Amino acid sequence: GSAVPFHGAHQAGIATPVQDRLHFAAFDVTTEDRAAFVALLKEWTAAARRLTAGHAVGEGAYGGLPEAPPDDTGEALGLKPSRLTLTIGFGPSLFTRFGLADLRPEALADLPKFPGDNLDRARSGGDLCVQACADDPQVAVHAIRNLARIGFGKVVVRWSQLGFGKTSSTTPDKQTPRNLLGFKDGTRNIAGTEKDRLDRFVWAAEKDGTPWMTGGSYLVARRIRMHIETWDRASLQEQEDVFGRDKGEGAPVGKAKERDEPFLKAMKPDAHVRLAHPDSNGGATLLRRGYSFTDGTDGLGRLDAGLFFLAYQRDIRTGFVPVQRNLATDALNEFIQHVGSAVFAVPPGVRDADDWWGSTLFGK
Amino acid sequence: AGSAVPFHGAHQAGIATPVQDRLHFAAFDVTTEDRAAFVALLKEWTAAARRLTAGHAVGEGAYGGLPEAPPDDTGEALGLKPSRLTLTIGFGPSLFTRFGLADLRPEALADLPKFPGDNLDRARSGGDLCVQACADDPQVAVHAIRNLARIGFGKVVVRWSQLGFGKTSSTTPDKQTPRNLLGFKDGTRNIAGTEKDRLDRFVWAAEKDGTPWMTGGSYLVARRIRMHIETWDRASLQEQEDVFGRDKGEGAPVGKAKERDEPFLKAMKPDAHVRLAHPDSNGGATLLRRGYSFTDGTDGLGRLDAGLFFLAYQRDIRTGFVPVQRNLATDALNEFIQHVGSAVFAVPPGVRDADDWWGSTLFGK
Ligand code: HEM
Ligand code: HEM
Repeated sequence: GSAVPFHGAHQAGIATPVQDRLHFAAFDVTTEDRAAFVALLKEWTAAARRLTAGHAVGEGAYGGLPEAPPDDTGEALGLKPSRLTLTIGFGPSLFTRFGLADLRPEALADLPKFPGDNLDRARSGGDLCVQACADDPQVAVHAIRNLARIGFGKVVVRWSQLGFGKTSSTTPDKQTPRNLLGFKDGTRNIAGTEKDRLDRFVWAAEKDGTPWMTGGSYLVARRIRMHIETWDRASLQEQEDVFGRDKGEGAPVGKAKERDEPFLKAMKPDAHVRLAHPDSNGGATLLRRGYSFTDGTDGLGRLDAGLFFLAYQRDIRTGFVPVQRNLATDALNEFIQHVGSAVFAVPPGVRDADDWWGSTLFGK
Repeated sequence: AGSAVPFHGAHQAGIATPVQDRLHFAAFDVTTEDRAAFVALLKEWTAAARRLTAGHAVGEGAYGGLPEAPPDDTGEALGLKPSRLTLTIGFGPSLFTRFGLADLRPEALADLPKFPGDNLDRARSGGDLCVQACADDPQVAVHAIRNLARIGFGKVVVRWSQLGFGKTSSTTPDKQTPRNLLGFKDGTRNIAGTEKDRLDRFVWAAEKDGTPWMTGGSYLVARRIRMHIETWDRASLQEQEDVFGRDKGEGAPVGKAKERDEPFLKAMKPDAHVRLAHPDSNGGATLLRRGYSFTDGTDGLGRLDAGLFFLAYQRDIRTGFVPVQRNLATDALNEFIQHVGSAVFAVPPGVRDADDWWGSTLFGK
C-alpha cells in the first residue's frame, strides 16, 4: 500500500497498519488568541491533507515568486506518501488556555510517579503532539518540520523523537518485530482489525463523560532507555526468565510456538509477561504502538537506545496506569529506565474536507 | 530485496558501493597496549564482519548455547535480511602513536587545518579507528556496531557515534538523487561506482603515493555540519538558488533545464557553492561524497536541530578535502551552516579472502 486515507470517524495512525518509521513531536503553544489558534488548526489540517498524499503544502516547494520563501521546504520532493499518517493529540497543559479548563476529559488523568522513574522534564509533557508515522523517515521528518514552520509564531517544538521498527520492504508484514533486547515485541496486542476490542479498550464513548472525545483515544508516551551493555551480559536463561518467553521463538514457558496462549503460573512471579498480562490486571488491555530508538552514544560511551513506548486506550486510568503500576517488581526493571513521559487526548477524526483538527473541542 | 554486498575485494565495500539508506558511524579509542591482543581483535572483528554482512549471527549464534552462558549474538537482527550491510574500517592518525606504527603513518593522512567558522566538539571528533556501518535497515547497522563493540570490550571503547536517518549522497548517477534537509538534490556531480578510471585517479591510493600498505585503500574526512534551519527557511527561493548555483525543483544549474546538464560556472554568483566546490575551481581536485542527513532532537529553544554528517573519500586529503574546503571560505552557504565535528581516517585496502583480516597489510600477516 502507498497511502492511508486522512479523513474518517477516527484519526489514522492509531488503529491503522503500523508503518516502518516514526517522528514524534510535542509542541508548546505560544499564542493567547483562541481564534489565531483555531486558524492554525485549520491551516495545519489543510497541510496534512497535502502531506499524507505526497504533495507539497500550500502553493508548493518551488515555482512561486522568486522573492518569496517557498511554502514547502521541498525535502520531500520526489518521494512517495509512504503510508504517512498525522495524528494530533491534546495534552493536559493545552486546556489551561483559551478557556478550555472545563472541557479537559476526566479520562486524561495525569500519570502518577512510578518507582524507578528518571524523567527528563525537557523531553516530557507538551501542549500538543503530532505523531508522524511513515515507511520512509524523511517523509515523517519533512511533515514535522513543515508543520512546525507553518505554526511558528503560535507553537514551538518542545521535544521530538525519531523511532524505527521493521523494514517492510524486506521484512514480512506478519513477522513480529524484535525490540533492541532481542525479543519478539508485540505478540499479544490489540490489532486494528479487532473492531469489538477497539470499541472497548481504545475508543472513547459519549457516555464516558466527554462528548467531544466521542471517537477519539487517549495516548501515553514513555521514553524508556535500555542498559544494552548489562543486558548483553546476562545469560540466555536470565534473559528468558525476565520476560517469561524464550528468545529464539518467543514462546511462553512450557509452550512451543510464539503465538500459543501463555500459562502464567509457569512463569516466574516477577516475569514481565506475567505482570503485564490482562488477567493479572483486572482485564486491563492496551493497544501498544511503539517504536525503537537509537540516538547515538552517551557521555559514558554506552548505547543510547531503547523503546519509545506508545499506548492507546479508552481511558488512561483503566489502561496504562493499572498495568504500569503492576510492573513495580518487574525483573525487566533491572535493564530499563523510563526517562520521558507525556499523555494526550487524541480527538475524533476529520470527517471531510470541511472539518478540521479539534473542531469538536473548539466548536464552529 | 535485502541482498548482501560482497565483503571481500581489493577494496573495502561502503565507498564506491551504492549509497545505502541508513548509517551508523562509530569512532573507537584503543585501550590495550599489547600489539598481539589488538591483532587478535582485528581477526575477531573481521570474522564477525563476514557473518553480519552475510546476514548471519556472530559467533555461535543468538541462542541455542548454554543457558548459563550469554549468547554470542545479541539477537536483535534475527529474521532480517543483510539489507546491503557494509562495514568499513579506518585507522586514525592517533592509532600510529602505539604498537610501534609511527613510521607507518601515511603522509597522505594529513591532519586537517583549522578552518574559519568552525566550532568543533573535541569529544565528538577524532578517534583511533572507525567503523562505518551502512545498510537499508537501521536495526541491522546498529546491531552490527553494537556487536563489534561488545567483541572489542576491554580492548577498545566508542569515543562517539553518529546515526544518519537518510542519505544525502549518490554513487549511482542513474538513480534518483536524494535531497538534504535544505530541499536541494545532493550528489548530482559525484564519482560513480562504475567510473573506475576516476576512482583510481581520485579515491584509491597507490604504492607510488609512498605508503605501500595503503595500496588499494582510501582516506576519509568526516565532518559534522549543523544546519541553521531557521535562517534558511526565511530566505527567498531566489536566495536559496543563488546560494548553490542550481534551481530548487529540478536541480539543474542556473539557466539550464535538467539536473545532470553540465554547469556553466560563469553564470553562477561568484560565491555559489557549486562554483567554488567544482573541480575546475580547485585545480581538478575531486571528492567522493558519501554523507547522510541527521536529526538531533531540538536545540532546547523550540527549534528542530538537524544537519548533515559529511563524509569524503579521496586518494590524498592534501589534494581532496583540504583545497576544496579552503575554497569555500567565501562560500555563500557558510551563512547557513557550521562545522561542529571532524575526524580523518586512513581506510586500509580490502579483505582479499577468508584467510585475510582487516589491517593485515599494516600489521603484517
Ligand atoms: C523497554 C521496555 C519494554 C520492553 C523491552 C517490553 C517488552 C515486551 C515483550 C518482549 C513482551 C512479550 C511480547 C508481546 O507480548 O508483545 C511484552 C508484552 C507486553 N508488554 Fe512490554 N515491554 C516494555 C515495556 C512495557 C510497558 C511500559 C508496558 C505497559 C505499561 C508494557 C506492556 C506490555 C503488555 C500489555 C504486554 C502483553 C502481555 C500479554 O498480554 O501477554 N510493556 N513486552
Ligand atoms: C551542509 C553542508 C553542504 C550542503 C547542504 C551541500 C549541498 C550541495 C548541493 C545542493 C550541491 C549541488 C548538487 C550536487 O552537485 O550534488 C553540492 C555539490 C557539491 N558539494 Fe556540497 N554541500 C555541503 C557541504 C560540502 C562540503 C563541506 C564540501 C567539500 C569540502 C562539498 C563539496 C561539494 C562538491 C565537490 C560538489 C559538486 C560540485 C560540482 O558540481 O563539481 N559540499 N553540495
